[PDB]
Amino acid sequence: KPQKSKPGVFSFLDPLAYEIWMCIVFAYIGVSVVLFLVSRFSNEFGIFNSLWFSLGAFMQQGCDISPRSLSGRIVGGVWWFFTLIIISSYTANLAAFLTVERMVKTSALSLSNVAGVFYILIGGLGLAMLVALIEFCYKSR
Amino acid sequence: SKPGVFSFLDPLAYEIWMCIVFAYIGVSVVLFLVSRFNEFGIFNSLWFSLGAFMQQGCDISPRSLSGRIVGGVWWFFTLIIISSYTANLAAFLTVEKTSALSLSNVAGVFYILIGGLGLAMLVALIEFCYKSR
Amino acid sequence: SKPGVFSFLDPLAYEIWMCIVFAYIGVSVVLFLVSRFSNEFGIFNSLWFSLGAFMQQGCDISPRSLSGRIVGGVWWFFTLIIISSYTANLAAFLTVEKTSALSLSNVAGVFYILIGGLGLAMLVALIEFCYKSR
Amino acid sequence: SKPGVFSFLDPLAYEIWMCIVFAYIGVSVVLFLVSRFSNEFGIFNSLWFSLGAFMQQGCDISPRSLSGRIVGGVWWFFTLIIISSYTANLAAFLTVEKTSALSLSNVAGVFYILIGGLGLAMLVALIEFCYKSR
Amino acid sequence: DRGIQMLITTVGAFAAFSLMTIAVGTDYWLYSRGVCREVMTHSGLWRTCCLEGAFRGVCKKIDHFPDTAEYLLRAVRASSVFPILSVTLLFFGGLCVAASEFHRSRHSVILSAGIFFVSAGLSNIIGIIVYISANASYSYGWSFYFGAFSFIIAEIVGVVAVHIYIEKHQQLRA
Amino acid sequence: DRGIQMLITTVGAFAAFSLMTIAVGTDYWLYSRGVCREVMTHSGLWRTCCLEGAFRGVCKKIDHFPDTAEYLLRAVRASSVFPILSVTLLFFGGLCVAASEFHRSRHSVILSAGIFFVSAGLSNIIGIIVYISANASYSYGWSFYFGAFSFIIAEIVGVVAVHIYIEKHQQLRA
Amino acid sequence: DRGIQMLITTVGAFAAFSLMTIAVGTDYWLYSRGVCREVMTHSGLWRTCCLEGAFRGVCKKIDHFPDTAEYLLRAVRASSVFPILSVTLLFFGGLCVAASEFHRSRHSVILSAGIFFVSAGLSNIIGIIVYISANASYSYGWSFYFGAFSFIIAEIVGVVAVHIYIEKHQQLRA
Amino acid sequence: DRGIQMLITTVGAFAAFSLMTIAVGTDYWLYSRGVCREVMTHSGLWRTCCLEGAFRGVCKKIDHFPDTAEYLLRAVRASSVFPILSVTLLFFGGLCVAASEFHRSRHSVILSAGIFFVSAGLSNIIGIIVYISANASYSYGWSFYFGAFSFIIAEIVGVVAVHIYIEKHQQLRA
Ligand SMILES: CCCCCCCC/C=C/CCCCCCCC(=O)OC[C@H](O)CO
Ligand SMILES: CCCCCCCC/C=C/CCCCCCCC(=O)OC[C@H](O)CO
Ligand SMILES: CCCCCCCC/C=C\CCCCCCCC(=O)OC[C@H](O)CO
Ligand SMILES: CCCCCCCC/C=C\CCCCCCCC(=O)OC[C@H](O)CO
Repeated sequence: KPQKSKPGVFSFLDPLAYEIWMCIVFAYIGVSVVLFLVSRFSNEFGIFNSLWFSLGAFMQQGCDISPRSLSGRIVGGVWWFFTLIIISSYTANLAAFLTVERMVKTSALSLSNVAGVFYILIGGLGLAMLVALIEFCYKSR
Repeated sequence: SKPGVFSFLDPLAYEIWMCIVFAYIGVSVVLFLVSRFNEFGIFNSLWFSLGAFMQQGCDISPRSLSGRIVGGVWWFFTLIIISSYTANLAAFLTVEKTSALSLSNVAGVFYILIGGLGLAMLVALIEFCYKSR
Repeated sequence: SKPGVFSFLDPLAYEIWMCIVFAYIGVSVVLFLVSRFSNEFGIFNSLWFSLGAFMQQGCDISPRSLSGRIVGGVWWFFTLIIISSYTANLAAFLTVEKTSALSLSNVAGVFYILIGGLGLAMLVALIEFCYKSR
Repeated sequence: SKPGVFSFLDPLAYEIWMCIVFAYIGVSVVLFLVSRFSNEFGIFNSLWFSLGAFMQQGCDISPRSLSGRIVGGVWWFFTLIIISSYTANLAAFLTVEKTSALSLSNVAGVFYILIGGLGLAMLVALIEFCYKSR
Repeated sequence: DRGIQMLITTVGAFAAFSLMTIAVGTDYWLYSRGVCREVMTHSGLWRTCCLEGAFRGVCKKIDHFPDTAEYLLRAVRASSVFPILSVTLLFFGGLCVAASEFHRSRHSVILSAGIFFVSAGLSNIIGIIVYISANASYSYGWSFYFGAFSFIIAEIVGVVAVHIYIEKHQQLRA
Repeated sequence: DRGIQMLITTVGAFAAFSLMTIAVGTDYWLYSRGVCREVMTHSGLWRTCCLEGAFRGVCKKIDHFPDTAEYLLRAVRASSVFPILSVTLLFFGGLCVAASEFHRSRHSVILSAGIFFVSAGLSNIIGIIVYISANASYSYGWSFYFGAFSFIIAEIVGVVAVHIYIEKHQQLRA
Repeated sequence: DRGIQMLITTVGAFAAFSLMTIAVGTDYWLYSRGVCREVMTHSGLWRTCCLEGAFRGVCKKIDHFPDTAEYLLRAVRASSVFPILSVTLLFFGGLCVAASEFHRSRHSVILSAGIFFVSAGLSNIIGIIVYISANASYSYGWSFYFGAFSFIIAEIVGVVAVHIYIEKHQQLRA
Repeated sequence: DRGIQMLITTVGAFAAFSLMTIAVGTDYWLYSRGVCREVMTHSGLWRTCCLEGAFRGVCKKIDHFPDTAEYLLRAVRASSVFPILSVTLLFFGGLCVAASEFHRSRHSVILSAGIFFVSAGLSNIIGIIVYISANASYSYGWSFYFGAFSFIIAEIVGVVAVHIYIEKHQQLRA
């Protein structure tokens, strides 16, 4: 009888199938490219800001800017709707997925259950500092 | 009965969804009128209301007393209705344990999304050709 | 017996609602004061900022001073706890006399408050007009 | 064991709360550093931006640089997981043996923190005044 | 675009009034099972009528009255005050629209048309909510959807009327 | 508007002080069933008194003392430090309001009135929360609602006092 | 940077078209267990083929047809309209890219390339969603990932094409 | 404020280094029940020691090794690479701070101090998370809190160092 396995560092992904994650990423790119296109059609929604706007919308944050055109607002509106459905579905039972032991009532979450989210965070801060040094040395030359 | 393509709508009765849409229009029209009789013309009123409802926020916020009354009751309505949707959604997603959602369960939300992007591109071509002539 | 028009209040005791309202006023007045010490946070905007924070909306102003940000920060914390607690089981309170859709009758009262508010807004707008027309 | 005055903290272990605070400082310092390299992200606005993101409120300002947006993006992701976990798990604690309303005693601790914070804000405002008066 | 705006306003006002008056008069709000004296029926605000059987086309007046909140709901539903108020306001809106062609001096007439139409739509929403709430398998018929289309048209006409007034006060001030 | 603002301030300050002093003194905070030494009683911060029976109008001192957190709550409730502190601060606020008429040279007096009233209201909120929390069928009486109205008035007066000071520093600088 | 942008565009357009055409043609979309006419198989849009046994390399046509919603899903999946439409649009995008070198007078050609590539990617997303949804242990093979890389490249090329058109309209206006 | 900033930097750098070195060296991270050969023990990164019983004051080298992810966690915890890396970076930060007093021409030295201190704090957070995660009734001792205070001080010193550099590049450019 093996000891019951603790859930993985990336257990926060577990509420959604891998294919939903992949499609969310393609949807994110599609939305961002279409927003840029419609906006150059008629600060501003270049591709980098389109990517930033979409990411903030999805993460339920918001950012500097909001589309002003009709076609930009259609894109924004459907992405907001998509986000509400997907995030609501993802967040429903999230803490249950983070604390589920499987064989290969109400407790507080423990640091071990969310450690992976912390490693991604500190990894990201490291990456940001690295990118900042590059973008510096490039512009220093 | 198997859950449909648009099963994400299931936590609220059809009549709530219909009335949400009428409420959305009413709020947007009244916000426009109390503000006009960076500004709350009809299109921005529609955009403000939509963002509030979808929990996104907006470029702009009403400054008048009557604008803020309208905004404030719409915020209240939104908080109750969205909270009810996600509370009750959680119940529907766990009714026969920790089972991951499948792409088939949410495919309908993706169809609406890509539909919307198509419509946006179409509207953009029109709005172009109209302004080109 | 079907749950009342104001069943959306049911997840919290009456005394929490009363204290939320006093807390709302307290926070708004203190923000005004600290801010007339360091658009701007007059009393009306303080009231609007606090209301938006509580309703998880946000608006056309954020405090810039240290004391303003302390007030804002504790109100944001308060809001996160109270709204999280309120929203946990909300749909259960709306339908209490298996997993069914909410019906329009369960939320009708939220619609009556909304249309009432739109009526009130139009009335206030006519007044504010006729007053300024004189 | 009866639920404490600060029972709203109970869905997360003490060590998560502590690490959230260290993460908050780390994120804020790194965001300041990357930006003073690339209305601006000095340390106090970095702290304010991070706090608003975490509390799901927003902010005056948003990073514009690539490194600023990397930091912002990972903090948004962290926030979405941690807050969602808190409210998911909070819901579980609030319904563990019917629909009973919360009582003021169950949330009194959040009110004490709030009024404490308002007191502190007023004190800081008097200091920041008297310092700038002399 | 003064002509097109006034055309949209006038046609729209007539459309909205007609749709709403038909809806209040006709009996195809709800398709439920029941009895006209159980069988498939079609009901409205006032009458219930059978669609199948020997009594097909017999219509009985509804007994609206077969807690203060429940009593109020029954009363407000029974009277159909909100659908009737919506018809009345649409009537006065259209009246103002007509009067806007004569008394061009007084610009407020077309604005009042606007406010009548906006208010008519709010009355309509309340009516729908009272109707659906009081009814608590079924389906809504075409009378119901006429009320709903009246709401949409009234709100569009309200917005156009308000635009007309704004153009007027922005042309003559400059 | 200087006169009206100072009238609102002065009347308001008196109202708030009076309401709060009555509330702290009187014994209609809570209508619960109990014993004046079970029967329907009316209690306050200090005393419990019967409304029914042979002992109707007999009134006994509360035993506040029949975990550090529990002890602190009992102590703070027993003393009624927060309701009394609210009365004290309202007293000093009103004192400053009076002093603002005489020694006009120093503008900060009316500001200090403002801060006293704002603080009085914060003390009042804490008091209410301690009172309700310590009590854990019942209903609140008029003494309770007097405390609540005192909070509202104090906060309104604080806002007006601060406005007076702003008008003063915006008149005399220019 | 005009040369590099057009190089990225042209190479990218070819890459995306190639990847997508291979993907639609080849049969390593899915590795599931099944029967080529149960054993480990590799399937695609059109055919199922065995990897183990005496029949290793035998390959049978899929029966797409063994509720309106279910029927539509089966039909759309069977036709592979969305993967084929993606290939078609990539073909026309690349055609426009070529035509942009010759008939330079009309700037809109490179823009149309852009719109074709963006649309190709949207068609691709729909295809993937229909494919995965219709299949409801398994794993995806390299043909699947070629479709996915085609989407990414098409979206990058769409963005660069649109950039080319922008600096054209920003150079020649000034 | 150049003097005060450099004082805060230098004292702070020493404080942070000292606290972190003590923490890595000492054995009061965790107060749990266990065995030094069960009894109440105090452990650290390296050793576990008993505080009640006959063996009070005996210390044994921890067996860090009594799934790839579990193995990695055990390895990273066993080495204490992250606490040691934090000490190293604090050492180099303080070294740069010293070097900033001599080579005033080269301003990047104090900035590099800043980046070392910021990075030291990130290494520290990772260490804490690895420590707590690997340990999965208990309580943390003073060695633990020294590591935590080192993190706070390092981040404050990083911020001040970066401010010094900014003041330098904003004084000499103007
Ligand atoms: C200026 C404002 C810009 C406007 C931006 C608008 C975008 C926002 C909303 C989109 C929701 C899409 C509607 C989805 C409705 C689907 C209904 C459906 O599928 O119904 C099935 C039926 O129940 C049989 O089973
Ligand atoms: C520029 C930035 C502005 C900064 C603005 C900051 C305000 C935001 C947060 C407040 C949370 C208050 C935290 C309250 C902690 C209480 C801990 C507690 O009660 O612990 C009990 C313990 O568990 C024994 O039982
Ligand atoms: C500052 C700008 C102004 C903004 C202003 C708009 C904000 C409105 C928000 C919420 C309204 C909710 C009120 C609902 C309360 C009604 C029910 C109630 O109070 O009690 C019922 C009854 O007493 C016992 O049965
Ligand atoms: C546009 C500006 C730039 C902003 C950019 C920042 C936004 C980052 C957001 C989330 C990161 C989450 C990624 C975590 C994925 C790691 C886990 C995973 O993918 O799989 C694990 C492994 O492959 C099998 O064990």
